[PDB]
Order: sequence, then structure tokens, then C-alpha cells
Amino acid sequence: MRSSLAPGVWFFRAFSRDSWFRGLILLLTFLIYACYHMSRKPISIVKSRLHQNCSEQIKPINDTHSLNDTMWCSWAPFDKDNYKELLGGVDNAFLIAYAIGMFISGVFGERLPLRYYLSAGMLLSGLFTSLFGLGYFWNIHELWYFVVIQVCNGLVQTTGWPSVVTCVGNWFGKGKRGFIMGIWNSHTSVGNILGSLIAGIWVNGQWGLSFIVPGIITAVMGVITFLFLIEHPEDVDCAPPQHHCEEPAAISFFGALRIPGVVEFSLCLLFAKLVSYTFLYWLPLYIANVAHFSAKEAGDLSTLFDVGGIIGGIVAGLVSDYTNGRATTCCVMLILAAPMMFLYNYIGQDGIASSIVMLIICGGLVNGPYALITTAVSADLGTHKSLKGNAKALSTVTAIIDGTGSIGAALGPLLAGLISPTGWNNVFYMLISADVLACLLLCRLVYKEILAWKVSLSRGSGYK
Amino acid sequence: MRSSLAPGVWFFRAFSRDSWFRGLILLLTFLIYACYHMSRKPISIVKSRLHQNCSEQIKPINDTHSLNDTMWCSWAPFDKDNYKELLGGVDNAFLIAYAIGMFISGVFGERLPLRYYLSAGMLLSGLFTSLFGLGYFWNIHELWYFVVIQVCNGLVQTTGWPSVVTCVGNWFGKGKRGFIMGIWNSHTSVGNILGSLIAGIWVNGQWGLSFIVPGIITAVMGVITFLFLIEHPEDVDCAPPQHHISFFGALRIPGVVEFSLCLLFAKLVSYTFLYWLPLYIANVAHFSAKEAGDLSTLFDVGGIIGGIVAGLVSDYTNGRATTCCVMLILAAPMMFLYNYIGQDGIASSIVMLIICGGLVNGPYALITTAVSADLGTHKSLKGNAKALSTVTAIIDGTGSIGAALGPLLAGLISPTGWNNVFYMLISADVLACLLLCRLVYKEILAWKVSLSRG
Ligand SMILES: O=P(O)(O)OC[C@H]1O[C@H](O)[C@H](O)[C@@H](O)[C@@H]1O
Repeated sequence: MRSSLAPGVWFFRAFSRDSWFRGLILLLTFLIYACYHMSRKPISIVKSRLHQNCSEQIKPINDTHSLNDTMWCSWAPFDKDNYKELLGGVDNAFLIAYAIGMFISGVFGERLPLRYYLSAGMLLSGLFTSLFGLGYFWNIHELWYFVVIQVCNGLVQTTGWPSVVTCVGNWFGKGKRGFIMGIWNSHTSVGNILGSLIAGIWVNGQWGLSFIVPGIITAVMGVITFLFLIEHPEDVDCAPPQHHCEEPAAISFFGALRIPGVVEFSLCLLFAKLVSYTFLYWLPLYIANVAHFSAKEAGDLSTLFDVGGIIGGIVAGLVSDYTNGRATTCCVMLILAAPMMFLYNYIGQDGIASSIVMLIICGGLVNGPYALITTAVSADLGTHKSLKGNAKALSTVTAIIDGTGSIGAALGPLLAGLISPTGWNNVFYMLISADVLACLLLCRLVYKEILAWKVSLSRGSGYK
Repeated sequence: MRSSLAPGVWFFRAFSRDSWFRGLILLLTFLIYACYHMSRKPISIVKSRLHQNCSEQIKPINDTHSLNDTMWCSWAPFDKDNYKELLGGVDNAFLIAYAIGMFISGVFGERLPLRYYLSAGMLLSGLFTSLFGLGYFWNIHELWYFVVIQVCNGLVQTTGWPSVVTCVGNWFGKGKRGFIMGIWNSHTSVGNILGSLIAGIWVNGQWGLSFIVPGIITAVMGVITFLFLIEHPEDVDCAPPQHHISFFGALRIPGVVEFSLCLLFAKLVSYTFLYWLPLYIANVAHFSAKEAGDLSTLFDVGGIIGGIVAGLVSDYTNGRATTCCVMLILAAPMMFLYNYIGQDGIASSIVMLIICGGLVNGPYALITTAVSADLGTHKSLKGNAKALSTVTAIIDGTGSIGAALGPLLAGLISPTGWNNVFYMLISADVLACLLLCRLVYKEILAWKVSLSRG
């Protein structure tokens, strides 16, 4: 029988004091690194507007260039015949500046406080996109300026990820980490969707706003995370977590490599991100050549892949918990990838009905072990049981496991440009050549993990 | 030590639990009653739609018969020459059953608990109002349908105000004043200022969705109240507040009969501007249909400024009637000057209209506290709960007859001329100033002691 207390208040009463702060931090870390991606996005949207052919527009007065030169509807010095070399030389001066910047940000992230460092690593990321956006509103036509901004936009956005998993690893414990980090990784897709939808508004007109509006949203979130961030549970009298008297000093970069898993899970992720990039480079150069249906959907099937990543994580969390093996799940999910690329290649003769049901499963099998390794394996191998509690190593291990995975994407457009003139099918065999290297590199850790299972189950569970 | 607390956490960890539980209710009651006011506004903003002149109108294919219609751009029981009289048989047919409803709910308002009676009053007042717009899609042309939906909408929507002041009056004292209450009383103006913007979108087009959208938002705020509202602080156990027939036949004491005929005028002034101003701007101003409705929202920022300034001044000057008499005696020179020009660009329809809104809706929210401040001090003391509630019921029951003579009277004075309405709104404003001399004569004697000791 219903009585005097309201249903919403009776539901919200039953949660304890800790389970509201530990849900607050799981919301703020969801907002911050989702506001990073809509800053990273818009140059992959305005890349078809800095050059286009001038054969379908109005002809107001400019009858000088023999009525057609394709030189006036193209804005920048990306105007002449090499609009694919110099325009492609911006996403190398961002990725080199971002994959070098991670191994120094992981060293800086230890010593300085994580509220005066995530704030000054988000205002500068709102400034160095807005200075790029102001190149249209000013009289700017060069080459070195547009790349010297996009280098300094790459040393700044590396303050996001190690500080975020340091702020999350300080609260949660040994328990449901995989199933909660897998649900929590939805920000990498929410940021992509809201970074395409904002920058798609002002792309067919004046293109300065697509870099200024995310550059203001990021700087506003930079002061909200200034005013409401609680890094430690000790400050608000909560309970310290359960990673199974005063502040530990530090750790140096030479000492963090002696943790036994930090090299294999580093080096596998370079190949996992390379697979997940070269597949997305292979898919537009497939459906527009063979299986000619849905030529306009190539800009859509690239993101319906990415949704398959999210369910690729959560299902790869529920298996990682109740087996207590993280290397023995990430290896199997990449064994199952190679019998699904070939079956999609075989089944693409049919239409959309196969090209969704295979694409979702492929996204579940190759963005799974990226998502599980980049946030849950990279936090318990940070606070390993070999540190004896007197070493603060969580913003430095994440830098290694992420700064390998960014080098893994910096070599993406290079190897996808130095084999792609040799046919167009030959880029696909590199994916199968890389999945075998992804699988066979975790062998030592799977060899350790299986003999731990053989003690507790095949013997008969003696002295548990 | 090294990293201190955040400035938004160090600030929020200074407020007591009592302050958060008495802030939650001052937010929830605001968002309840603001959603009651926007169920009432779009019958005022759509009267500029039910009768268009078909002479000045684009005629593509809309001829069902030529030379004998002249009415195709009009709705059917509001198309004749009496379209300004039949709107007063609808808008008064609402405001009658809102008065007879509140005269009864002030007696039989205890047989159900507060939240089960408030959330069954935002759920049937969101149904009987979206039927008024759903009559468009079922396109019935009958005067009989636009009345029973309007007389039953008033009998439900009387469950708003008797069941908010006993939800606040338990938590934040048993009748309090101050600056936080001066902002809480702005809900009756915000519920009109956003009842015009939302319901003005679908006017030039299909006017069914000018009703069904607020009828959905009220019915959804009939669920958040059903799940989150707390009646008494005996349940969550916070700190209790600051503990501080024909009954004599229209009392011969110098209160009731010389005061009751003041709310009857000071509500008749403001409901004419609530139900006939977006037809004033639409008719004899710049000839819009939606912009004329949108310039009606600058009448309801005067209704905020005149609330805030009156609540600020009347506390620090030891008198509440002397901020009502002066602000009623000055609206009458200004409304006449507003009708004098009214058309010379959007310069004098912007700045004159706000200050005409600050001089008539400011003292709309104070002269009901003046009688409760003065008429607790009588030979019938505050211990007589059987009569101190009864005389306030008499005053507020005359106040609800003050609604039903505004839009009824405007709808009859309007077809005989349109300049005449701003003369009835002068003959009703100065008489509001005249019948507060009972309070002013006490106020002068109250200041005489401070002048003698000073
Ligand atoms: O019935 P409404 O027009 O919404 O008025 C609601 C309330 O507004 C103000 O607070 C008045 O001072 C009250 O007397 C009135 O009851």
C-alpha cells in the first residue's frame, strides 16, 4: 500500500553517501573527454571545403581567369594542383605532435595537481582551436601558420586522457571495473556525433564558426571542471577504494616499465588501432568500386561501425570480470576477427541487410580489445600489487599504453599511402597481416593466465 | 594541503541540509504553478486567428463558392459580426467555473492527501485543455463544443493555488516575507511570458498545436510532482519552521465592505490585459499575427520589475500600503499617454509598455498581504480561526468575481468602439486607489509616531 513518502524520494533515499560522489565523478569524467572529441573533430568535416571544383557555382564578376580556373571557390593556399599533399600534411603535424606529447604529459601529470592541470589543459585547447578558426575572419593565407597552430593543438589535448583515468582510478575498486568502464567509454562516440553535428552547421557558408563554437564549449567546460572537481575520496570523508598513511612520492619513467604487463599491452595496442584505422580506410575504396549499391552511404557506414564498438566493450567486460583474465579475452576477440573480414568480403554481393549485420559484429570484434585495454587493463596494471603501496603510478602507465596506440595511428596514413598506389585490394591483406601480430604478441600473458585457472579448477579447488 | 577543495564544493558544503530541503520546495512549487499559467494563456493569443478578413488575403484555390462567402479565412462560429461577443461567452465561461470551484475547494479541500490531489489536478487540466486544440484536427464547427470543454477546464484547474500555499506554508514558515519570496512570487508572470512564446509558434499555420503542446507539458509536470513532492517535514524529518451561515452579514467593522470592493477592481484591471492585449496589438497597432503576440511578452517584464522593486522598497520603508497607493495613482496618467500614441514605430510600444506593466502588476501581488497584515489585529483576534479564515475567504471570493467581469465587459464595450476600453481601465484604476485610504490613514498615523520621536 502506498503511503506518505514519495516514490522518487524513497528511491533516491536508499543510496549511500559514497555512491553519489562516485556517480558524480563518473559524470564529470564522461563530460570532459567527450568535450575533447568535438574539439578534435571539425577538420575532418571542413576538409572538403578548403578545396572544391569551381564549375557549379555563381559567376558574379570574376571573368578574368578564362571563365574557369578552379582557383576562386578554393580558399586557402590549398588551391593549386597539390591540394592533397599539403592538406594531408595537417593531419600529420597534428598526430606527430599528439603522439610525442603523450610521453611528456604522462610525466607531468604526476607532480602537478589534477585540478590546476586539467583546467590549463582545456583553456589552451579552446584557444588553439579558436586561433585556427580566426584564420578565415582575418587576412590569413600561408602554409606554416596553419600547421604551426595544428602542432600546438596537438601538444595540448594530451592532458585529457591520463588525468581522466587518474580521476577515475582513485575512486573505484577491484570490483565491477570492466563492466563499468565499458559502459563509461560511450564518450568517444558521443563526442564524435556531437562534433560532426555542430561543425556541419556552418560548413556551407562561412567556415570560421565550426572551430570557434567548439573552442568556446571546451573552454566553458574547462572552468566547470575547475569549479567542481574532487580528485581524492579522502578529502570529502568517503571511503578509500579496494585495490587488492600519507602521500607516496612519485615514480619515474624508467621504473614504470618494470611492471610485467606494461610492454605487451603497450605493443599490442599499436597494431589494434592500426587494424581499426586501415579497415576504415579500406571501406570507402571498396563499395564505390565493387558492389556499387549505396554510394552515398559511405559517409554513414563509417559511423555505424563505431556504434559496434560500444557493445564491443560492455560484452567484453562481462566476460573479463567473471573469468578474471583480461589477456585471455582480448586475445580471443581478435582470433574471431579474421573469420569475419573474409565473410563480409564474401557476403557484400548482397545489399544493406548483410552490410549492417556483418559490420556491427566486426566493430564488436576490433574495437572491443581497444576499449578494454585502453581503460581497464591500463588501470589495474597501473596500481599493480608489485608497487607495495608506496608508489603513485597511474598517470604514467596510461601514458605508455596510450602513446603507443597513437603512434599506431600516426603510421596509418603513411602505410595507407605507400602501398595504396599498388592496386586497391593490396591494402586489405595488411589487416590480416596485422591481426596475427596482434594475437601472437600476448602469448606470454595468456600463458601466465591459463595456468592460474588450471590450479583452481582442474585440481579440484583445494584450499581456496 | 597541496590541492585544496573546489570553490563550488567549498561553497555548497556550507549550506545546511535544512537549506537544501527548503530550496527544493521553492523550486518545485515555482515549476508547478508556472506550468499552471501557461495552460491559460493561448486562448488569449489565438483570438487574432479565428477571424481573418478575407478581403486582404491570398486566394490560391480556396473558393468553395464565389461572390457569396467573404468568410473562407475564418472559423465557423466566430465568423459573423458578433465575433467579439462570442469570445466573451468562452473566456468568461472558463473564469466562472474557476471561481465557483475555488469557493468550494476552500471548504472541501481535505478529503484527499495533498500530493494525490495536486497531481490529479495537473493531469486532468492537461487533458481538458489539449481537447480544445484537438478539436481542430477533428474539425468540428459548433459553439457547444467550445464551452463544455471550457467550463470543465475551470473546475479542474482550481486545484492549483489552494494546494501550493499549504505546501510552501509548511516548510518556509507559516507565512513569510523577504527577498527570496519576492522572487518566488514572479512565477505568475513567468508562466505568462513563456506561455506566449511556446504557443505562438503554431498560430500562423494549424492552431491545434498551440494547445496540445502545453497540454502535454502540464501533464508531464503532473508526474514529477507525483514522484518528488514532499508534503510535511515530519516525513523526511528536517527542522520545523519558525514558530511565530451568514456570519454577521458582510461585517460592519471598517474592514471587509470598504476593502472587498478593491480586489474586485485590481483584478479586473489586469485580466483585461491578460485576455485582450494580444488583440489590441494585432488590431490597431502594427498588423502582425505572431509578432503582435510576441510584443505582449514585454507587458510581463514590468510584471517582474514591479514585483521586485515593490518587495524591496515596501520592506525598508515600514509600510506596504504606501507602495500600493502611489503605484496605483500613477498608472492612470500613463495608460492614457500609452493610448495617445501607440503606433509611432517600435520605440513607444517597447518602453512605455514595460512601465505600464510595472505599475499594474506590481501591486497585484501585495494588496492581498496588506489585509492579512492588518486584519489580524482586531477585537476578533488571531485565535478565532473560524472567522479569520472566513473573512479572507470572503475577500478572495470577491477577488474571483473580479475575474469574471473583465473579459465579459471588454467583449461588449469593444464592438461599440475600441477607444473606450482604456476609459474603463481608468475608471477602474483610480477607484482601486480610493479604497485603500483605510490603510493609508493608519499608515500616516504609524509614521506620525516615528516623526514625533525623530
Ligand atoms: O490566481 P492567480 O491569478 O494565479 O493568482 C495567484 C496569486 O497571485 C499573487 O500571489 C496574489 O497576491 C494572490 O492573491 C493570488 O492568489
